[PDB]
Amino acid sequence: SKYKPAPLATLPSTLDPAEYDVSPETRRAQVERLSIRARLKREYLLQYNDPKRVSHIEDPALIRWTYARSANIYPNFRPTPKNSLLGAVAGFGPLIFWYYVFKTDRDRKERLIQEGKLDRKFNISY
Amino acid sequence: GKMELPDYRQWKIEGTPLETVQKKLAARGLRDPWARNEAWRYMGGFAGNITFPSVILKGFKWGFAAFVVALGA
Amino acid sequence: HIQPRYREFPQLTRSQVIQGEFLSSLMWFWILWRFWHDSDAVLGHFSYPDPSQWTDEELGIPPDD
Amino acid sequence: PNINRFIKYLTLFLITMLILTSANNMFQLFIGWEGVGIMSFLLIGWWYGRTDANT
Amino acid sequence: SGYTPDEKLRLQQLRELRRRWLKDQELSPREPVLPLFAVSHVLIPMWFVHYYVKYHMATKPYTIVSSKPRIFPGDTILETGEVIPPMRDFPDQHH
Amino acid sequence: MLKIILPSLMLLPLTWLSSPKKTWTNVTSYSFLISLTSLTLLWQTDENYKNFSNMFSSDPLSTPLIILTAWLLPLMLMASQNHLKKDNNVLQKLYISMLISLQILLIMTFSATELIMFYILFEATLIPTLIIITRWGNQTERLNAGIYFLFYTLIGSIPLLIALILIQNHVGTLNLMILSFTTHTLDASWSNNLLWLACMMAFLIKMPLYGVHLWLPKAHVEAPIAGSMILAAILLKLGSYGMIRISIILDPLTKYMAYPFILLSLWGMIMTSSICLRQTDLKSLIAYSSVSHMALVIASIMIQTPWSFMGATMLMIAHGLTSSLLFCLANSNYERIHSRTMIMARGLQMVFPLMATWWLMASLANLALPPSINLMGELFITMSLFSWSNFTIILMGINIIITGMYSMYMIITTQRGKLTNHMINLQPSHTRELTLMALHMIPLILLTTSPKLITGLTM
Amino acid sequence: AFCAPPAYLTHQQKVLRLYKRALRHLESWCIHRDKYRYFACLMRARFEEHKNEKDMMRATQLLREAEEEFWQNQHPQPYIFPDSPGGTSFERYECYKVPEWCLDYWHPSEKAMYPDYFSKREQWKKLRMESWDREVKQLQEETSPDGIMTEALPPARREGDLPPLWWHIVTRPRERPT
Amino acid sequence: EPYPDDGMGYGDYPMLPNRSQHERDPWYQWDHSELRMNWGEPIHWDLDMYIRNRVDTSPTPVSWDVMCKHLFGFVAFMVFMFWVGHVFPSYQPVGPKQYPYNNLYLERGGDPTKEPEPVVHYDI
Amino acid sequence: MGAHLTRRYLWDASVEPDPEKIPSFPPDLGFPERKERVMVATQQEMMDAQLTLQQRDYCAHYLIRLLKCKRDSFPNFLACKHEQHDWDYCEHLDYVKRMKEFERERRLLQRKKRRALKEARVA
Amino acid sequence: MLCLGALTTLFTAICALTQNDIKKIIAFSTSSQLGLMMVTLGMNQPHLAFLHICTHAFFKAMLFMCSGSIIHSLADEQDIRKMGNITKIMPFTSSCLVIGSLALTGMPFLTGFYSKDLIIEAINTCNTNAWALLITLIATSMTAMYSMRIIYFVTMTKPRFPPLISINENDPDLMNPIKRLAFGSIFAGFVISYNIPPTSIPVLTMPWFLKTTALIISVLGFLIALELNNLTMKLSMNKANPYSSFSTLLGFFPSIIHRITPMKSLNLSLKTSLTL
Amino acid sequence: YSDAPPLTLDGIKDRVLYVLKLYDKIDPEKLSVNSHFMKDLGLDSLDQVEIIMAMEDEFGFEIPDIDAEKLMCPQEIVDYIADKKDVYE
Ligand SMILES: CCCCCCCCCCCCCCCCCC(=O)OC[C@H](COP(=O)(O)OCCN)OC(=O)CCCCCCCCCCCCCCCCC
Repeated sequence: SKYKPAPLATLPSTLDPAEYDVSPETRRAQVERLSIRARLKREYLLQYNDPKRVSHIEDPALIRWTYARSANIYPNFRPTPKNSLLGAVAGFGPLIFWYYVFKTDRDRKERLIQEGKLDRKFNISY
Repeated sequence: GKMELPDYRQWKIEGTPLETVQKKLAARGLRDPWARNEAWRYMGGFAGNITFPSVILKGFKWGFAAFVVALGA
Repeated sequence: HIQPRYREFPQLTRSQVIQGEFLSSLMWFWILWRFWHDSDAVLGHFSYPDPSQWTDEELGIPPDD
Repeated sequence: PNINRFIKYLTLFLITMLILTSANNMFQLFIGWEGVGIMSFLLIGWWYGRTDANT
Repeated sequence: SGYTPDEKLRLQQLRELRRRWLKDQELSPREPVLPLFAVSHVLIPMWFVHYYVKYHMATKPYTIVSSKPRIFPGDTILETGEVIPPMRDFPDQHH
Repeated sequence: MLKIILPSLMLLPLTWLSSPKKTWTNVTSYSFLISLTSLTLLWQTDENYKNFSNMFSSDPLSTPLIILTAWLLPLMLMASQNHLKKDNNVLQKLYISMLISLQILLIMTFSATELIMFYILFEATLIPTLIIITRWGNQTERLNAGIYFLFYTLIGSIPLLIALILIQNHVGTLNLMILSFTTHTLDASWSNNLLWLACMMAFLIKMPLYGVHLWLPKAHVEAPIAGSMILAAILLKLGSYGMIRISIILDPLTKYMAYPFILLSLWGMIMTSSICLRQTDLKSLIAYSSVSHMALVIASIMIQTPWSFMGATMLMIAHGLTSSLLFCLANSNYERIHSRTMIMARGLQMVFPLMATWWLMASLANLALPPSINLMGELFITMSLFSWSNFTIILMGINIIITGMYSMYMIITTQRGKLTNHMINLQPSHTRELTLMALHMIPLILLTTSPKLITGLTM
Repeated sequence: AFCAPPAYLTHQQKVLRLYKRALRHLESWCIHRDKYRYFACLMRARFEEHKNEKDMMRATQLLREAEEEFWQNQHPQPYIFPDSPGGTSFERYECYKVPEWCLDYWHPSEKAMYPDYFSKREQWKKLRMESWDREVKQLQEETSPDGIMTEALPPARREGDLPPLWWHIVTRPRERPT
Repeated sequence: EPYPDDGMGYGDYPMLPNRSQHERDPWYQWDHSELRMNWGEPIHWDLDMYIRNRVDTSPTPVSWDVMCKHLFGFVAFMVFMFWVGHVFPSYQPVGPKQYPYNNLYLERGGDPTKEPEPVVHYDI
Repeated sequence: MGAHLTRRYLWDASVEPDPEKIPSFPPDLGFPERKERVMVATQQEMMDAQLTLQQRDYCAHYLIRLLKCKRDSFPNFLACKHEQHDWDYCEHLDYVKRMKEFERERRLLQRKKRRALKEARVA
Repeated sequence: MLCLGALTTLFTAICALTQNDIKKIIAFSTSSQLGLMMVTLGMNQPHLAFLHICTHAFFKAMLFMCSGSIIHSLADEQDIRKMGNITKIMPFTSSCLVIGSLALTGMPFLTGFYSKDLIIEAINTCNTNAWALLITLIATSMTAMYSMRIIYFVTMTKPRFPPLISINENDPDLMNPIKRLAFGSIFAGFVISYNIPPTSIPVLTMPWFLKTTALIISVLGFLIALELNNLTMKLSMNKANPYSSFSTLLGFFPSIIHRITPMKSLNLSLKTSLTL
Repeated sequence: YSDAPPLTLDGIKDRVLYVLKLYDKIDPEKLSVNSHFMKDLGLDSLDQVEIIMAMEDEFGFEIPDIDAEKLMCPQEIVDYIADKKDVYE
């Protein structure tokens, strides 16, 4: 049986072809990316380990995230299909589903009460 | 109190189940290097094999001895 | 003060062994005492009837025809 | 370091559990049903630091 | 591999400092400078409860209700004086 | 009821005339006692509502609130002594007075016999609130938030103005007492079907319904803590109080003109509850929690069964106290953290042991733990909703499961887990912060002992 | 946890880190000891052979078929130690590892007791501020010509200077606070 | 690699691999320890869902399909077998239990006034 | 579990009884004036001994005895032993009945199959 | 509930067979016993179900605290894999553990026996799902198996715990309570069964194989498991069956229903209900 | 009590020394702290993996991969174990 990554249960590091690569270009990135991280690491590590500091280390990478997620959304909205069809099935779809779920029940109930079948026994409350 | 430690030499593979594993490994030609470390498991105190009836029947000897006496009185 | 032991069988206190044999032995005294006084673990004390030995008179099986 | 708080929650659990046991009207049964649930949440994750306990 | 000769000194030195920090963490003598009862909580709570159960609950209606007592054949009823009739004789003695 | 009001007005002279250093204690100490005079209204030893005088009345529905409105002014003034302690001594005395006018106006609105007195005072409360949100709002977007809070309420408000003047001509007086003892039965025309919407819509807007609730998340986000407490505890409930007194008339139409809102609210309850599940801003999550737990209320003030109504009255008073408690503790984290982000600040119990107990009790009030008025409330709305249609439990059943999840997530990712490495070191808790909380929960514990007082008009 | 992660992994460290996962995932299958110690010296054999393959291509073809043999012959519940990530005690005691910058907001009453403790703490805080300058300068004067940059930080290289960015590797909350 | 331009708001936010913080090396000294995220590294859009206390995407020794099929197979076989059961139940060779009076008509709360059709049970 | 099931489920069920309808045939069939069951206890005796409805069997009478000797003899819960045997017996002697009735219904059903074929004389 | 109680009984028991965490195995046993408790409620036998609740409490409490003793005495090792020969190193807990283990396996004349076999034979005598009846009985044999798994791995085996040994259970606070519950585990079934009010009108009349089925299945359950434990010691690779991992990762209900639901319930809020 | 006595470095030092003295390849009469594994005692790239693993099982914790690709000297093991366990002696 070959492991079969799904969007979940993804392909492990081992068993991943890319891991098994030494093409000098790949190694180039893999050593370029540490630099970005090392750089960022040595920009967190001598500002958090700084005596004489009271101000809040900001972690601007988190501020770029929240802005992207609650204040950079509507400035990047373009009404397409797959967006308005799907933007109406979500707002009115169930809202119309339950109406014919509650109307039919409430109507069944009312009819039965009107015709005299619903027992409504020992129900002295509502 | 600067706890001492038993002499490393004390441990030996013969006389324990590691020895039989050692001999078949030797048949293949492998030397089983860390077997000596795993010796105190079987070396002493914990050397005796424990049988399943022994645990289930622990204390049965006196238990029945107690029963007989009570039954008598 | 129990002393940590390295690669040796931990020394055991008088009490540890006696209490352990005590609880187990009472378990066995109780199992033996009840088995003798009340052995209804097997057979209960009421025997299953053989449903296939009931004279046809017993059940009202009319004489065929 | 916090033995006393741990014992405290264990008895609160017992109080909710017994209330759940001896409850005539079910509203009290509900107080017990939800009540052991919340203190279990507080006591399963005793060591809050560990995310595994929180999960 | 093996530690880099310049990392076996940043671990050489920083371990040396950690050892001093942990020594400093050690508390000096004096460091902490601070500047039958059974009946008590079984009997005292009890009196109160009883006071409550025999003079509020008992007094109020339908607050402590109990399944009827069990009455078997041939056992007397204290309050009324009646003696429960003995039951019809059990004919079989088969064990 | 002019002791709950005149002595209140006099607070304004005291905030101004008093010394800059002593202004805070004179105002907070005196309104605590103003709340004590408010407690006298609770003495109803008979069913008859207490008509103090022609314009001012207090019935079971208003009384539980007037006391809450008077109670929060002390608390609001205690939660805003920190921020607003960096001001020029005339900006403070303005903020203190603004807070004072809100309950003067809100006390009267909740204690008003004439429905248009409600409208004038109802829509006036926006002036004090908009100033509190816009003038002292920390974020760049409060100008926007203020606009949203003014227009959504205002566009709803002018239809109600036309409707109430309309009924006065149709019946001849907007006096809630008479309107009740007089025959006003709408006739299910197409027009009446509009009247009903005109009267309810303005109330439905400030009581965030799923369709028009975007104003509340935006408003509480940038609003200062005192404004967010007022909006959640008293301001939103103004909409509920209005729906209870206005549907005395428009009696026949709501039987069939409510379905639209009821379904909007119950589906809304689920979606608003769910988006709380992944919202990074804590004040954002409490606000949507407020929308969902208020969506239950518009679904009980519309089913209109005795139990709904007092389920509503129980929940509104209870959720009011709980929400503030949550908004108040959110602020305490915001002031030391300096960010609203939920992900930062993890592990606080390790460093703020008690605030975490307050956080835990606030969350248990937020979700329905049973010996709490919060649960009694939902249990009752749930019952009636079930009576309306047994299927309702499914939707009011997805909300309970979601409500448990977000309430505990606020505790799990804010007050547990490993401590944040080194945010600006978090100074210990002030005694004011803790009392401001204690003052919220000690009343929640006391009210839960005797729920009868906040049960509503129905029971 | 201490040393910094290398950018790319070599062939060796990938092979030699399977010898660990493998042997350690063979001691979940071989619950006993003599069976294990046996079935494992047989494992080394597998790695022992194909040790001197010089044909890289081949070597990376034995490795890629080893880690698939392993993935399908692994134990679902491996024996992972009690205190290691994924363990049973991982981060258990972290509820007691307060971060030490919190003893700075203690009331003068609290710090009144525990007196010598704060006398030594104030010494160490003098050490920290007394070198931040020589440290950061070191960190910078020794910034190797711009290029590859790894997270490794330099040692001291001069007497009196405190090996840098050290305030949080030393002064770390103790592991078991208990 | 910008998130696809379909106008749903993502904007320029990077489309980082959808892998949960669960499989981020658990030993490395992550600046933010619990998010297993360093300071500065682009945060994932859904890091509110991939957090450790939530969903995981961590490779599993058994392939996912194999899992879904096996689990549900078990469920189905069981449910089915339970059905085979209801069809063919297990019941001892015993006739029906016999209660006195009229199957306790009155005591099962039956109406005292209306006597029931006598249900009699005979010996043997 | 048992063979009886195999008869009904495997093979053919024609002659195997259906548990839902055990007295499927005429009650009197096979017996001239069969005597009905008899109950020693009294509809009241039981009601005064608060016997659970289910426990109101034809052995209710030996039960009441047990319960008597269990309230009396209170501190001693190990001494009402003869009373329990009796109750149990009564019940074993009832289970057997319920087994005799089942076997009788089995056999009678068979009679039908035999007779049908016999009575199904070719011509 | 007879049906679902039955499915949980075996489902949980089968999962317990391969679990290598001592606390986890006991917990699965907690669920399996309650599955039996659910079954009796499903067969409308309420009084006996309550009787098992009381007897279940005494022995399960013992086994957990027994493992509490082993885990604390060892360097917090919670895995049966590294824990061995506790019988000689710590007889007091081992004695308590086997007393509890036999009670869990319904040893005759112990607290489990008075209530548990009443439930077993109740099943063997009522009209019930055939699938439920068969699974509940093999569930009983598995209870013996995993019970066997714990004592063989935890107690009767060469020690495999870390080399320094520091074991102390002398503390009164350990023994006393363990001692007190052990007395309850030995005598409680005797006391509770005789004292309770006569209820349920049990059926003591059975063919002998059904009367003794609980006893025999429990006996061979251990017998078969002991064969299994014994098998491992050999120098031959068995590993485990394909359905064994299915068993070890809890039937895969955790791997699949915990990653899909929390993922497709949160994705819809952020992506669809919140932002869209 | 139940918790064992805290490790003292001079003990941990002896414990790591000891186990090696039980590995057959490593001479028992030369193993000397500061005697690097691959340069002095002659062990191979694959032995180290095991030597570490023994230590991980003598002291009951896992020496992470990256931090254990360097437990060369037979001493680094003695301070790394101690540093990871907070032994200030
Ligand atoms: C999540 C938990 C879900 C739990 C579901 C529990 C369902 C219990 C059974 C409900 C459905 C059967 C009810 C039977 C009542 C008696 C028979 C009856 O007459 O139904 C009442 C009434 C009419 O129903 P029916 O007979 O089907 O007539 C339809 C005519 N077109 O009924 C009606 O008013 C019409 C509609 C009946 C069926 C409604 C189905 C509701 C589905 C709810 C989905 C919940 C999840 C939604 C998504 C959540 C996540 C986003």
